[PDB]
Amino acid sequence: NDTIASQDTPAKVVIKANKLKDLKDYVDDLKTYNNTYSNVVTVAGEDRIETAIELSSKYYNSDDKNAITDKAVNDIVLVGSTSIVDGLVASPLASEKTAPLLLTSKDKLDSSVKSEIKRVMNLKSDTGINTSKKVYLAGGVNSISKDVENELKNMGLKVTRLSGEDRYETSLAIADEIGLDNDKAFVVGGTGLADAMSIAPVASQLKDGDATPIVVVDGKAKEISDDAKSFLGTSDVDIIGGKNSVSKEIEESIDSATGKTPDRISGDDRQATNAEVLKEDDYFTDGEVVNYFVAKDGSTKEDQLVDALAAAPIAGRFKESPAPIILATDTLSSDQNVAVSKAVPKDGGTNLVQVGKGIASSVINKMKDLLDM
Amino acid sequence: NDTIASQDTPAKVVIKANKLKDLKDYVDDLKTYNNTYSNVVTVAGEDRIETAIELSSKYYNSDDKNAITDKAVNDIVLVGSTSIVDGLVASPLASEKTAPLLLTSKDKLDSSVKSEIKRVMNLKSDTGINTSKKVYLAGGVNSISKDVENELKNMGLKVTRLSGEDRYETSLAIADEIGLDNDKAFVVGGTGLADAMSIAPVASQLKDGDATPIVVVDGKAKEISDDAKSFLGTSDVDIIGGKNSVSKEIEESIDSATGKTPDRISGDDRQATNAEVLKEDDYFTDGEVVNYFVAKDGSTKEDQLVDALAAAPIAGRFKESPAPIILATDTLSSDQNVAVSKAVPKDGGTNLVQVGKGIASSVINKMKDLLDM
Amino acid sequence: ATTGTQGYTVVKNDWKKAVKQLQDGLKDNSIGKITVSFNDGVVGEVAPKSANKKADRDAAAEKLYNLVNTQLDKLGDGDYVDFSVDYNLENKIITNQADAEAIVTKLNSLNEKTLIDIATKDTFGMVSKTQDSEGKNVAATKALKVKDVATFGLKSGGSEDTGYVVEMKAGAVEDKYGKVGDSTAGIAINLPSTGLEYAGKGTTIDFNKTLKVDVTGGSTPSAVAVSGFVTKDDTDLAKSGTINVRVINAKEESIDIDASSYTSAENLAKRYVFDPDEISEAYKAIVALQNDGIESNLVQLVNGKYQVIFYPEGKRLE
Amino acid sequence: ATTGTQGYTVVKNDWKKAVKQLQDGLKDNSIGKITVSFNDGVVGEVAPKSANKKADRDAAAEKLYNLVNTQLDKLGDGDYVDFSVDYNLENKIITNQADAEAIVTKLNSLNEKTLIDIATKDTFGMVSKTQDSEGKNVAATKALKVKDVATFGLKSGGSEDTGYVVEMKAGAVEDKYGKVGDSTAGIAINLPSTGLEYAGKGTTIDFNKTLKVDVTGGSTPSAVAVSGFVTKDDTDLAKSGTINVRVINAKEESIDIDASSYTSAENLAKRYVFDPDEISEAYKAIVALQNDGIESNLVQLVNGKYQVIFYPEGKRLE
Repeated sequence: NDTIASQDTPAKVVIKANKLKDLKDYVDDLKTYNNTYSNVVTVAGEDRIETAIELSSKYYNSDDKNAITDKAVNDIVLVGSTSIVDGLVASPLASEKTAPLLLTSKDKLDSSVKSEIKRVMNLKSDTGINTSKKVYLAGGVNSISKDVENELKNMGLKVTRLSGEDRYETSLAIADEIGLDNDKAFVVGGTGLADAMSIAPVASQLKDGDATPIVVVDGKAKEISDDAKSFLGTSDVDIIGGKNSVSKEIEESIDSATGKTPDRISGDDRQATNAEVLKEDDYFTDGEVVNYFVAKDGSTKEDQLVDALAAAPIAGRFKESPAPIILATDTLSSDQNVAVSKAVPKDGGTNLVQVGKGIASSVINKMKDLLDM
Repeated sequence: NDTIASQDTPAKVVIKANKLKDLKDYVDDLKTYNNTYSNVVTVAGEDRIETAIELSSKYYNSDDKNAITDKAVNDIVLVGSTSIVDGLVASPLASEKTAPLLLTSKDKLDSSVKSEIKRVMNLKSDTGINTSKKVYLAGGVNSISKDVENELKNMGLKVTRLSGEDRYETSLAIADEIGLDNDKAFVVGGTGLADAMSIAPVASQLKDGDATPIVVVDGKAKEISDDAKSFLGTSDVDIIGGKNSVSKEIEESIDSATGKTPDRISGDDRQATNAEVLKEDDYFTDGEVVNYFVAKDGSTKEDQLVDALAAAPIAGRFKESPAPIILATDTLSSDQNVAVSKAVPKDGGTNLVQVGKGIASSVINKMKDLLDM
Repeated sequence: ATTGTQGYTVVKNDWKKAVKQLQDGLKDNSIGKITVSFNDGVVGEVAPKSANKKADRDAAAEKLYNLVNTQLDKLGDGDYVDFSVDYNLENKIITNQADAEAIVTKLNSLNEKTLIDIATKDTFGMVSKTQDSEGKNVAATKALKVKDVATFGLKSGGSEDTGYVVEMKAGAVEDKYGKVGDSTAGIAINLPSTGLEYAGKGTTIDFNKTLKVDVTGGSTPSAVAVSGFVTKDDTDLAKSGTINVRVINAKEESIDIDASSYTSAENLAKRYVFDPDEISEAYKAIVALQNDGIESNLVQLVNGKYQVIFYPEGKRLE
Repeated sequence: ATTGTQGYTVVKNDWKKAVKQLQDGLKDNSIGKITVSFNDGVVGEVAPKSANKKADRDAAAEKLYNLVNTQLDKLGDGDYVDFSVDYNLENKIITNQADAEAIVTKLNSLNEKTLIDIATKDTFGMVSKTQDSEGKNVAATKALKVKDVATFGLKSGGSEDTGYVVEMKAGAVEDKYGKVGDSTAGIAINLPSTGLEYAGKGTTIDFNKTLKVDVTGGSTPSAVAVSGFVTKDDTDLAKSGTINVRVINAKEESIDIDASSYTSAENLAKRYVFDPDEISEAYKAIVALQNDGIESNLVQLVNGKYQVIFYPEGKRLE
């Protein structure tokens, strides 16, 4: 008529009531407050570089429940902290290679970043650095200088740079390194920074083991490049962004090359496009999206989207239910509000990860409301 | 390899395509534009009086698909056009009695209203006025004057006035006429005009034949009236509105009287409370509410909620899927946006009824977006 | 004995009262054996050498107290005392003449309680043994009360050794069951032929089940019976078996929701972390009990109140 | 009905729901006959011609309403309507297939309630049919729950005429009752042979008494039994008999002592004059219930609150 309690318990809580309904309500509130005092994490540093390091330390070579990998890594994906344009499609690479996406100053490898590289790859004096330890520099010399590449080579690591003359060839270098083994690919426009960040988590979803590649194409050109065409071969393509990011001309160009009709996920702005990525059934199932990430949108400054770039691989591999990234600095859009409302089950969300500083509190509060947190 | 066409057809449309996918898409768009061109109706006149008449002519003694009754009526519910307070709980009365809820000027029965009364009840010189032709005046003399009551009596109609010294006694007079036969009742605060309008459609839902009564209680009093206590007896009560409309003191008062724990449906404002009425499972099922009404919220002027009053009986009986009333003059709240998103099926809404003139276009456009119309 | 099992958890401050109940239990013979454990290890057995002798039961109770009094009174953080109590509530006697009379008074305080009302032309009830001159049932003089079905008092031959035993003796009733003005003959009231002895027999008289009427047959009743002593155990556990009691070094937080000031479920959550399964299992048993009529060992009616028991993991950070 | 007898006293505002309970009672066959009286004089009898036929039970319910609806709806000061209700909760059936399934689910929500736990060396419980190679009892695979012992569902021959009747079918259990490591063979568990039908029997299933285990002997057990459906009256009044319903032209004064403002017993005395015996009999039944756990029809647990009913003589002067 009682249970036998643990010896370490600080108290014997006996909750009594004349009315079983008043007991029910007290025990129900107790259940709620007990569970509610536990689940909403921020991952941010004073710098964008520190935010990426915080992400790497939490999700790669980490025992965290939602870590992408628990062992030391063999691959790093490095991106210029200022150059969002160059590293834009690097998220699915980081996902498939089981690699943190780190940010570095252009001229000098940051000591914080050097320390995280040695930590996450487990580089040591008494142990051999075999030909499998690799660092991918996603960008050209104007994003990650030669000085930084040499400093990584100097520690004894294989350093491959995935780059080209522009954002487009740079994206293919990165997309080529990624598979294209599931007969599927993503396409984004040159200025579609927020759009690439909206789809990055999805691309980063491994489907039968492989990530899906993202290719940046000249959105105002008459045709996509022969390299883009060759890479895409005869695969299904999903275009992310409106006509101002990837023109009608480019959609047709992809159709003609692949022989398959490409899909289009887009809105009137970046927050709307982000909402649409969530609404898309191939990427997320209705009433089955419990895990969520939030990052700045780039409205205040475009380069501030690096937080989403670094978070996207993680969101794609998160637990057994991939997470989207909601793009929002000062405010959530009405479309994002509706999208999350239809994506989340009737029961609410189970993980909310804020990435970076300067995201206004209203945004997080609103996300918590929609997810019943 | 062709079908035999109707003789009255204006054309033979042969839709051809080299790619079966382009045909599929054309036939799919054709299906969509064909089906979508039809169900978004406005019901409004130059006055609030005319809006109520428009509602009566469309839903009572009418061949309309969502009409409450198709035959001549035996009961009218009349309300002072300015006095929303007096006729506040009259919607479920109008629903259960199968009666239009009309508005009248206080001093002179409006000619348009007189004409609608004769029309909807089918009053004539060659026919006997048996003891069943009735007009319920929901309100005291400062809402519907004696002059107007006598003008209805002069026609040869039985005129019963459901009134008291205030909104509270007036509400019980109305609730008593409805009858509490399902062991269930609704309660709203004296200043909870918008709240009474939010629940009016629900109360107006006939459940096992009967509407559910709404009672107005002094929300800042220490206890509800002996009349309210007596009327409520031993029934289940659902309180609509926050603590600023119906204090915690009054909730306890109802509990103590009925012996049953009352429910509370409420938000931080009127639009939130409206959203909550839609979210409540007893009143509407998630993914099964296809029919919707829209009316002003009363933010600009409280008396403008008479449109919702006159619309609520209709919304409650609408087809076999009851409709809510979304309260919005210039803008929909974020809560209303979310509520409709979760209420409507993935496939969208099937009927949208705008009630009155001064509802901004943004509101209607937003409702159409949320309902995929 | 084992964390999470069915049994009692006494806090340190109430160790004396709990041990007194076990002592009283040894003295009244409810308890045949108490295996005592300090923390996880067994340290002693308390059992009267011969149950029929008073001195042996008192010796067992004194040994029990002597064994556990420092261990309980000086119980440190993380320490506990477990009692595995072999009982047989059926061997309970009432070994104090004062306690036996306290139970006889408990039973005598029921004497005026009506079991069956007098019959009327409208309602079935108590009627007379013989019909009137017209062959119809006539109402009985008085209602059927508990004073009419059985008398109480301690049994003869009692002593502290063998025990005093409160005893029921079925009375006699000439009155029957029927409607007034009805021609069908009144039904005989079946009196208690079993469950006639109660020594506080390691259990408490369940008055909801004891001395209760059972009408059989409906629109035409055919049989009426009255139960003797039907008990409910000091515990929810069966009339005989083994119970686990555990004393712990924890403070008792009595949370009465009917109170003016109690710890809100919010502040309770803020001060301690609770096992989610302990909460949800208790909640599910409450829901089942509320929506359906289903009773459970997790939720129990104790001293006119529904109770749940929680042993939080620890205090919350900050 | 007769003033002071056991039965329900409905106030005028609730006449419809009370009459609905009598109509439901006629429809569900709880009620075999209702003798109706306007004030003190009998005016009509309502009784289904054949309880076996639905139409006859509905006809009885319609006639009941038609007879009393104007008398009740227009009831003046000093007027009342009495219903003498010959009932038999044992004959009550579920007339709606939705309500029958609602009772089957009430029973199915018990399927996971453990009746007997798995045995241990310390505690008696469920053991296997056959002993190990050394002749000792080995623990059973699963605990004995309600899903083991009986299955539920509406009867095969159910209809609106006969009623949908949730029916229990006794199962089969190969497992027995004992201690683990013991040489004595396990005791056979007696399954329900009576109370196999539950028609919503003018009662609600008593889950403390329904599908409950009765071990006889404990530490040395000799028999184990499991009861079938054992109901409790929705009113504390007997499973068969007659109850009085009376509607009166009075206002309902709900006095909740836990309320913020309620009539203080002083101001209640100041507003009305009460029958002294009505108070003292209720008080005696309360004292007995408080001190000993003694239940009475005068004081009852209804919706998590103990309640008493008073009908004052009239208002007080001044």
